[PDB]
Amino acid sequence: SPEDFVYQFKGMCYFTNGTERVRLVSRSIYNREEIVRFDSDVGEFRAVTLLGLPAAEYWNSQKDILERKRAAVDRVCRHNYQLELRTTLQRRVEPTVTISPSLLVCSVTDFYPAQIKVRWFRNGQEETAGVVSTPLIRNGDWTFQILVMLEMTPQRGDVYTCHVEHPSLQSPITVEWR
Amino acid sequence: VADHVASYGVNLYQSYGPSGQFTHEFDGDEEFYVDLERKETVWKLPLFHRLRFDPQFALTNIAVLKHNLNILIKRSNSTAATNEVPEVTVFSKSPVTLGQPNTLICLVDNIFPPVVNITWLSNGHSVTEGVSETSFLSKSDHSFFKISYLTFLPSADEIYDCKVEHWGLDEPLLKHWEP
Amino acid sequence: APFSEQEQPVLG
Amino acid sequence: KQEVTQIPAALSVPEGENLVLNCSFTDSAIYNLQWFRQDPGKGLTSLLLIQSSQREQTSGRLNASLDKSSGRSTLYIAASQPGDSATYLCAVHTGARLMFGDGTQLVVKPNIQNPDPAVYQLRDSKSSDKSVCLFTDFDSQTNVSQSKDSDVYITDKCVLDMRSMDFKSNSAVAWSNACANAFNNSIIPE
Amino acid sequence: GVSQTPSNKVTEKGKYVELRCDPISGHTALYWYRQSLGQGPEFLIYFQGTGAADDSGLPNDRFFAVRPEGSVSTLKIQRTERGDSAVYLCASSHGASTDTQYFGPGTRLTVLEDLKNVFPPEVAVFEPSEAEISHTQKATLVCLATGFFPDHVELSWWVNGKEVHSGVCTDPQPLKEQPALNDSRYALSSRLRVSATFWQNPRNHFRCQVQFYGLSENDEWTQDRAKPVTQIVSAEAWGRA
Repeated sequence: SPEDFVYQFKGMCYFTNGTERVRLVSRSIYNREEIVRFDSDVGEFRAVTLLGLPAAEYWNSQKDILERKRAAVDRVCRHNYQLELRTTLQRRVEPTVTISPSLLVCSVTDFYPAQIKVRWFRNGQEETAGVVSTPLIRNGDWTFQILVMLEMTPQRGDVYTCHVEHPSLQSPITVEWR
Repeated sequence: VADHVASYGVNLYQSYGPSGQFTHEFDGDEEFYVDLERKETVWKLPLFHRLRFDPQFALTNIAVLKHNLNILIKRSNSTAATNEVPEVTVFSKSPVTLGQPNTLICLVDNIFPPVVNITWLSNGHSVTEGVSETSFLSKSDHSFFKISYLTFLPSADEIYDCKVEHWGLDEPLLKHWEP
Repeated sequence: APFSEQEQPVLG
Repeated sequence: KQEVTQIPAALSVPEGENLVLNCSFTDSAIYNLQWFRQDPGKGLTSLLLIQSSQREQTSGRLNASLDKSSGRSTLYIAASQPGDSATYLCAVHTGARLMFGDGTQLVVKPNIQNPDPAVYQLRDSKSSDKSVCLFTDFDSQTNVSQSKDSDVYITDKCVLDMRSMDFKSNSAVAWSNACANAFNNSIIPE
Repeated sequence: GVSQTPSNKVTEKGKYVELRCDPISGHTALYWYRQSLGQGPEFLIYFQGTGAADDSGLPNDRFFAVRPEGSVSTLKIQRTERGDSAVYLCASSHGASTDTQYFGPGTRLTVLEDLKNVFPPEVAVFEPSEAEISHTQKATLVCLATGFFPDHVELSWWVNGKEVHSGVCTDPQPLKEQPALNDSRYALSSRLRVSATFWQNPRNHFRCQVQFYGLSENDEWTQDRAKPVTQIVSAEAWGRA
């Protein structure tokens, strides 16, 4: 069990409605403990732990550092979002939906962005109770997957339909299980 | 509250190696990382693009963290990091059909400090081919999670095991997975 | 070229 | 790549003048635009610091513009004094290092209210054999050009100020091995 | 106040040199620059405390810098070269690499191919003409430092033992004796204008000193010429009635 000391720095941008409301929050971290923070809504440095108390005061005494961080919401955040608009924000991969009995599971896999809406239908009618959804799964390679299951009693030839909608789709995908 | 949240600057420096890590993240996904040893920008965007980034920015910014770290170690009476217990989960990228290419995913969650051994074991044997992992991606609680990938051919006779090693574990944890 | 946020030193 | 260029390589101008110095940088992916002034024995002192997201930066008599899409920054100095005569360096920042221009030599010349241009000949205090020509009390407008004869040396014009009464006078020197037309490259019609 | 030592330095094609920089107290970021004639500074190295964060501006393995305590920096240049002649600047910062950097005076390094052309200046002061005395009621003495190589000179006037700063006029840049030659010796002029009644007084003593920066003490010299050490050459004249 060897010892380790960690220091982190997160320059985070929060976008709302394009670049209409952009917020920069720079976080200085010592072993998961945020000590200093520059919030663009605040306009100056603020200590988050007792450690960052002399650091936030020392940084706020410098006029140029105040201006370099106050302009960062445009130099860093807004400039990078315009690059985002020509790459990641235009990335649309289509979900691969699959039905497999066990209880019926619907495997919606490898889709992007995260926004998605799946529904279970029994003989055309949307089945609500007996539906378990898992939280969204990050595959880590710019793809997501979600598992939604329907507890069921299969009698006669009841048709079950997993109905998904995704921004990459102009019409929704429906797969059936007889 | 936001529509998107990017991290244009995930800087890392731990005194262990000493080692560091510079990554840019958008919507919780890694865009690129700078190899601090090789001095290179290694992109992770799943697209084609002509973007550029001088790795000297990462080398300088991380070098400022090393300076600030040695000072905060003295001001904290050498308060070190706490070894958290990692959480591992092995699953498949796509639904498993036998004989057709697929990818195994090993997700180690809640990692701190960022030092880990992630190795795949096929029937109790170290796997070297077709394996790749990500960088330490940042969590909101200022911890980390990592993801390893193993492209394979799912058949009814090969059992797999993701082996993870961390200081928060008093025993090398093995995670099982069967087709 | 994307831009990134900078860190500043603390008092030694 | 990145190369900063400054257009007025040399600028000699009277007092109280409004003048213009501009910068020129190729690539626009910059973190900073900074103006300095360099003085011989003291090095550079900062004048301005424009952020990437700014077009204007006003401070005192100095006024700088910033068009980063066109790779140009312009410095406007109002009511120029002889005191701000220096080489003005324009520096751009590429996030990693500071990329400096080649500079602009500025010389703001004091005003001579009552000139009296004449040429005098001096003698050597050591041995009355080697002599020197003097040219004093002329306009700051006057440009002293070195001799086309490579065996006769003509110095540039400096300015000295005398005690208390605020009386300055330009001065140039020519020597060889007579002071009739020693400054052959200076004829009364300037 | 960031200071650098020495002010001037003159060596030959193969000797070892060091440059010292004292940063501003409290600045943990230190920079080294290098400026040649008619050009702007070039980035060389950048220390963030005791360790170098950026050394991509360093042009050779012959160049090394060290800041062992987080303050005073030493720039070491071994096996020096003619192309290493420049004015090396130093800077300090309270913030990051993008914040304001406070620069020092600089060290004028001139690396020669051979110390055989190092010649100290000969100086002479010229008494004012009665023409300008009778005309303008003023008296302009002229100092003349000629035949020196290299370019490192500093001229100052002295009246009755005190250094005068009023009524003084020195050239910005010296001249080449023969502009074609590269090892051309140099010439520097200077003017001292006083009043006639002050010059027409034998009690007054005028002295022109030029400070030449030449060879060191360890530099031994095997030649018929006297060793051109860093020295002062003076010229003097008395008032005359």
